[PDB]
Amino acid sequence: AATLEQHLEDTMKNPSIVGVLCTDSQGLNLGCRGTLSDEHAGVISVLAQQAAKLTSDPTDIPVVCLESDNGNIMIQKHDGITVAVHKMA
Amino acid sequence: LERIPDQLGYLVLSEGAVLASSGDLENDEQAASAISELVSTACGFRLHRGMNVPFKRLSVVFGEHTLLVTVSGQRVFVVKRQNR
Repeated sequence: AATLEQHLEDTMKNPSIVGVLCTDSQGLNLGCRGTLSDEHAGVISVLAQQAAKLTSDPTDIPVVCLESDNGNIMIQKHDGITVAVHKMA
Repeated sequence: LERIPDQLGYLVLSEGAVLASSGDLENDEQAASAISELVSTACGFRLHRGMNVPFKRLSVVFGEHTLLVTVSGQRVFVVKRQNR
């Protein structure tokens, strides 16, 4: 949805954000930085899609969070664009 | 002491079926199927270490509630929790 390169860069500027990645409903790697890359784009797209099935949205689009001891991967769709962010704790 | 939000339902899966359920999640086959699929994908996901499931918890956060999902190892434990 419009340009997105600039957003990837600003987001990475955060010192706890070590990865960012954007995909769509198709799993197209629309741009990634850091810890997240091509082999991750597909699973990330699938997760957001699968999570959306857990509601018939009150316009209620979920955030999927994979929580580990070290950090988190946060995944949200907005809109037709799926954004994953890998944070350190 | 800290106030812990209310639970709205539980679901325990023991592949593939519902082993137990309550509240909002009770006899909801659609939710159990959709969780089971999400969990299988999330469990197969690898970051940079093949011998490491890259999560200890999976949480699906909605506007008013969150699903808190833990796996071990062929079972799935789900709590639907009101948001803080």
